[PDB]
Amino acid sequence: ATGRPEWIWLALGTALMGLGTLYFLVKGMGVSDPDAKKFYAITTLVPAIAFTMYLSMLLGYGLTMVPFGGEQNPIYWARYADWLFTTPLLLLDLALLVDADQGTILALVGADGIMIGTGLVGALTKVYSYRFVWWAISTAAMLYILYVLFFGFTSKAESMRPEVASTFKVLRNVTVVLWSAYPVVWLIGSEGAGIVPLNIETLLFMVLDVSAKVGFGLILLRSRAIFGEAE
Ligand SMILES: CCCCCCCC/C=C/CCCCCCCC(=O)OC[C@H](O)CO
Ligand SMILES: CCCCCCCC/C=C\CCCCCCCC(=O)OC[C@H](O)CO
Ligand SMILES: CCCCCCCC/C=C\CCCCCCCC(=O)OC[C@H](O)CO
Ligand SMILES: CCCCCCCC/C=C\CCCCCCCC(=O)OC[C@H](O)CO
Ligand SMILES: *C\C=C(C)/C=C/C=C(C)/C=C/C1=C(C)CCCC1(C)C
Repeated sequence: ATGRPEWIWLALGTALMGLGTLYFLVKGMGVSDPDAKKFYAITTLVPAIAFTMYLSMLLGYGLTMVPFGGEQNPIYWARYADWLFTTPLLLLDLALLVDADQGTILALVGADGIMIGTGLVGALTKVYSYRFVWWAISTAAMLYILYVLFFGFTSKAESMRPEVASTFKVLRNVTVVLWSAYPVVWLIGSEGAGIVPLNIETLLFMVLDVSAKVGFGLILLRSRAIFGEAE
């Protein structure tokens, strides 16, 4: 599996997601607060899922060849199986933090599923020009998600416990910056215009994935906002 130059970044991402999973797992031992237990369960599952998908890419299972532009292009499809389950869980962490209504949550998860789903179709589309149609629809779904997090949650977090509002605003800022980089990497990477080579693209996604899953988890699980206000 070492014939692919990007293997070094897949192995490092695999290791980092594995160590993050174990850290959150041990850290969650003994926590009895029901509210904190919810956040630990959601947040520990995120790197655990990504660990299995990074391992599958390292071993070569999560890779396929897609013909477009007159060439057989290597497409790591396992990323979308990862994101299909981890991006909803990350949104749920934010929504539960601000106690969002059930209707708003369904809208976020539904739009998230469309965003990843259309991204997958664009990744496997064989007509080159059609790949960017799916990219545009996926990006429009992400912009809807970002809009809700700003003009829907922020207005309700400010009316909550101060520790909750401060942690949400930090995680919301982190989320907006990191998530917005994904469509850009896709567009200029091997899946899109092919300006950046695959080995560099893999490096970019690895830094983003670890930050958005482990880094995001470190900020949340160290806050007092996940525990109920008790004496
Ligand atoms: C916090 C501690 C960790 C901090 C570390 C964060 C590093 C992330 C930086 C990445 C971009 C890497 C850019 C490397 C560019 C090499 C490209 C190259 O030389 O070939 C390109 C090819 O010719 C086509 O133009
Ligand atoms: C080298 C290590 C590689 C990386 C590790 C391999 C990951 C795959 C294995 C196991 C799933 C274990 C459980 C995952 C679910 C975590 C949920 C949790 O622990 O939540 C605690 C909550 O407080 C309770 O009520
Ligand atoms: C709260 C919700 C929790 C959700 C927990 C779910 C986590 C499942 C994780 C991983 C395995 C992913 C395996 C995906 C199966 C792909 C197999 C396939 O279709 O391969 C086709 C063909 O054989 C080859 O290209
Ligand atoms: C809308 C309400 C919520 C506001 C939230 C603010 C965050 C906005 C950020 C990003 C969208 C992603 C933009 C990605 C489009 C990049 C395409 C591009 O410009 O590429 C040019 C050229 O092809 C290469 O040199
Ligand atoms: C696991 C970490 C996070 C933050 C994953 C986020 C992924 C996305 C925001 C992906 C977006 C895409 C779009 C909108 C357009 C191209 C296809 C993608 C699925 C990469």
